Order: sequence, then structure tokens, then C-alpha cells
Amino acid sequence: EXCNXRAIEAALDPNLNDQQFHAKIWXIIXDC
Amino acid sequence: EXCNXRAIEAALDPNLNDQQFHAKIWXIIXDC
Amino acid sequence: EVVKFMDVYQRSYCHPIETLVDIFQEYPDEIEYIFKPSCVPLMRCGGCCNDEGLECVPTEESNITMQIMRIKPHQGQHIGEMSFLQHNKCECRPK
Amino acid sequence: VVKFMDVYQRSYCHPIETLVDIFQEYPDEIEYIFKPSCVPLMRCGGCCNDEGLECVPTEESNITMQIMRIKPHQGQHIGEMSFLQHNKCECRP
Repeated sequence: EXCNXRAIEAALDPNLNDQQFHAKIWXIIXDC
Repeated sequence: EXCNXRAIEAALDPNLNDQQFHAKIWXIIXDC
Repeated sequence: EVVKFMDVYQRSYCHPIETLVDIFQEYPDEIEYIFKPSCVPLMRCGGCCNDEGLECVPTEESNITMQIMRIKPHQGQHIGEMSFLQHNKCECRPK
Repeated sequence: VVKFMDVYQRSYCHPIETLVDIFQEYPDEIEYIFKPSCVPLMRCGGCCNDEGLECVPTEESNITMQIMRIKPHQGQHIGEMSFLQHNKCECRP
């Protein structure tokens, strides 16, 4: 759904890197 | 293990062929 | 706890199975962008026809659609949908 | 349309059923023929989504199956075989 929201906005962050973004989304998968 | 019985016995038949043997196990795969 | 011959045969016999395929293999062309994930789950033909003169081919097939990140390095990254081919049926047929 | 989140989660590196050729797992005897010629095995699959990372099995076990070993014109017997399975997979340098 707000979960898939979070996972997309995570993924669009240019200023991140693969492993940081990896962590960020696998919080939204850890939770949602 | 009856079903698997028939399935092993069929497979041990030397006088059969690939496609006939195939049919025979699949007669028991017709049941179980 | 040893798996019985009949179950091994049935489970490994020719059939559509989930298969993780690299997106670059479904799209060998282009390759300007980069894909996250680099691989996607797709139903494909797997198994054995248990015959010498038979190979396993898809008879019926459909189209699945997934949200993937297409990324041009230093040029930016956008999200979109892509369509992949999946296999709904497989059979053992001659060649 | 499958959501990015589900695609990401479901395609991320992990053990998956994989149909492997028995001849690939036992190249040493091409003499016999196996029925079935291929077998289901849990193996490493997916992607680590990094350039400098590969997916390797961490935990590994052993599975045993009834298979037909067949010597053409020399006879055919049924028996047990042991294959390697992957119980866990990790993304590592």
C-alpha cells in the first residue's frame, strides 16, 4: 500500500547508496 | 508407502521403454 | 527422513516453477539504465521430460507487471513498471 | 502490478527450490543414467543489489532421494543419493 509509499520514496533518494537504502527499506519490510 | 511400492516396481521393469514406463508411474500419479 | 522416488519424480517432472531471472537477460538490448532489483521472480519452465527425444517448452504464457527502479548512474534514478513473460503451462515435446 | 516492495523482498537473496542436473552434481560418472535426470534442491538465488557483493550459502545440509541409476543394456537399479542443500544465504564481499 503507505508501506509500498515508504519503499518507493526510499528508493528515489539520490543522496543515498545501495547499502544505506537497503537498510532503510528492509525497516519498511522489519515492520510492514 | 503402496503408492511409492507400485512406483518403484514399475521403474524396475527392464522390458519397458521410457514412454511406457512414464505412463505407468503417471497411472500411479491417476491415483496418488 | 528420505524422500520417496514417486515424490521426487513428480516434483522434478516438467512444469512451471518460480525462477529468479536477471532483468538484463530479459532485455539484452539498451543497457543504458540499471535495474533495482537486478533480478525478478518469474514462472518459467523447469524440470525434465525424462526422455531423450523430448525437450520441455511453454505451451501457454502470460505477462506480469512489476515496479522496478530504472537507474542511470549520475544521470538520475526513476521508478516505473515493466512487463515480463511468464509460463502458465509447460509440456514435453519432440525436437 | 506487483508492488516494488514485494518484488524487492521476494527477489532478495535467499534459498529457493532449484531443479539441478544429477550429472552436474556428479560429473564423475556419465556411465549411468538417472531417473529423474534432474532433482529439486534448495539453493541460493536472488541478487544482493550491490556491485561488490555476491550471494553465498552460509548454512548447508544434506538431502537424500530415491533415484534410478540405469546402465544401458547392463541393467538398472534403484537406490538412495545425497545432494547438497542451502539452509541460509548471505550477501558478502
